[PDB]
Parts: sequence; C-alpha cells; structure tokens
Amino acid sequence: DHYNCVSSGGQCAYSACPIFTKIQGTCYRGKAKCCK
Repeated sequence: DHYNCVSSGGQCAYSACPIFTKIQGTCYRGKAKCCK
C-alpha cells in the first residue's frame, strides 16, 4: 500500500515503474504500482 511503499523508500506509479526500479506491490487501492 502507499504507507508501506513510501515508508520503505518506494514510488507509487500508475502504469509502470521507471528505470532502476521494479514492481513490488501496489498503492492507491491497488490502482498504482509500488516501484522500488
């Protein structure tokens, strides 16, 4: 979720994760990726 994603150092990204990050869970009621 958003709390875990960002508290762990990640980005909530709709659609896709930018280079040097990859999908690890979700944010925003499952509608975005958590990218770390």
